[PDB]
Amino acid sequence: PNVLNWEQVQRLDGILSETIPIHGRGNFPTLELQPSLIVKVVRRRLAEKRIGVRDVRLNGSAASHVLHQDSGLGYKDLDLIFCADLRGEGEFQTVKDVVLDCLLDFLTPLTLKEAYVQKMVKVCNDSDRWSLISLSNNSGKNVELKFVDSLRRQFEFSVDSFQIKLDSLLLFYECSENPMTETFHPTIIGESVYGDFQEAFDHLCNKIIATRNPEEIRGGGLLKYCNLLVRGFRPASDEIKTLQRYMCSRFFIDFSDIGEQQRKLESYLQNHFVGLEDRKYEYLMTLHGVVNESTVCLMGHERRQTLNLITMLAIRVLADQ
Amino acid sequence: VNIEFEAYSLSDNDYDGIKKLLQQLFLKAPVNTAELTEVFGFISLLNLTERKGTQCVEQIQELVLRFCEKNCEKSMVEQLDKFLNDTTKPVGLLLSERFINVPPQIALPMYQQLQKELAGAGKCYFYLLISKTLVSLKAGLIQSRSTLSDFQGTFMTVGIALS
Repeated sequence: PNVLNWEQVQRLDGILSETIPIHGRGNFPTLELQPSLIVKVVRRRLAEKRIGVRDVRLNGSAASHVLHQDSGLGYKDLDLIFCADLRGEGEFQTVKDVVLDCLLDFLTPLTLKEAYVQKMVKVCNDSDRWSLISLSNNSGKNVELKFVDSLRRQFEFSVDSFQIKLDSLLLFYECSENPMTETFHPTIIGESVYGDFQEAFDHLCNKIIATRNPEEIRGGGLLKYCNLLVRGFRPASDEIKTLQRYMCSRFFIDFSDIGEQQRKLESYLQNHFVGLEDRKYEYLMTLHGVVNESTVCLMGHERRQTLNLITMLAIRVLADQ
Repeated sequence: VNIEFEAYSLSDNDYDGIKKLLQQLFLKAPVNTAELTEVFGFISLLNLTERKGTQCVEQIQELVLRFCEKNCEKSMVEQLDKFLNDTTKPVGLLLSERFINVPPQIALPMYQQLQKELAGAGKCYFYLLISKTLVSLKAGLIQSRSTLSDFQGTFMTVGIALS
């Protein structure tokens, strides 16, 4: 059911026991940190400070890797969620101090912070009361410790909407000898944001896209959709016309100017495409395909000037071998 | 409503680009001469009235969420120009209307008490600060205790530019 099988469990242990580089900027001593070690000690020092953790989860490219290695979503980002009950203004400070009391062990909080920390964002608004710490790595591999009390709905694809509760596995780590075999394997529960975990995993199996909360479609939603489309995730949706109309509309609303478009495509080509080459040019033509075929409210001159911005960039990719 | 942002993985060119972007706003600001008794940025007292208040928080939180992308270190300065220096943007207008660059003797006290509010544990303050010692683009919008009740007023953006 929701309970992970063995091979999934072994892969989960994989990306969480295999170390990550904490590259050195300013203070140069790099740090080989095993994700399991940080997840444990963070949860521990948090519960020790009487904060009250509900669940520690895993999200995105990683959980979609442990469930089904076949799908294109490659484990290149470790997204860790710490579902908890943080309400006091000081609760976020001691969460900060816990993560920094943890990264000194593996080697003053302010200095370690200014060295290896990429981002520290805390949002206390109408529905979002979450905190985030992104540890830096020169290889672009990104680790995100997200401590989320309450979080608004978001535009979610099926195959990206996966969350696996690491708590049953954490127990096996504090026992001296990790007591893990095919027979003694922690029952780990996988879950989905998009909806029924049975539905969502099936989508992951046979390369289908499907959405929920299209009300919260973001500007760049069209871009990420073609990334699924370029990764063989064909939308079986025959409601794809509306969806494509839905995301194209918001892309040109949020990025009305042509120069503002070029900057977004230049960045998405640069960052969101790593270790990919024909994929870049393929991506540009499938975006072209979606725009020319599906959009339905771009002005005449706007349509051409956008489509021709894609073709120029595809020339740049071709011209670079 | 707190929203606090800290980014330290910034390039030296990104520091200079935001410094220049910030100092163009300083040119648009009248200086306080003969009226009174590395960090670069501004501190703006933002009364949370349902109009100008809510619109600004809309824009500030939207940019912060826009900065939570996987890397976005390049698109930072482009987004900052079109954010703090643009038109029909409740924030850029706030930075164009009542902006005052102040001398060191006044500005240091503000950066000091601001730092203490963000670290210790009223008036709503919207700030953006770049510091090099180590780049530290720190911005946010935090409910706190008075930092410059003496000279600052509602929707008045104080400029902190020191060495």
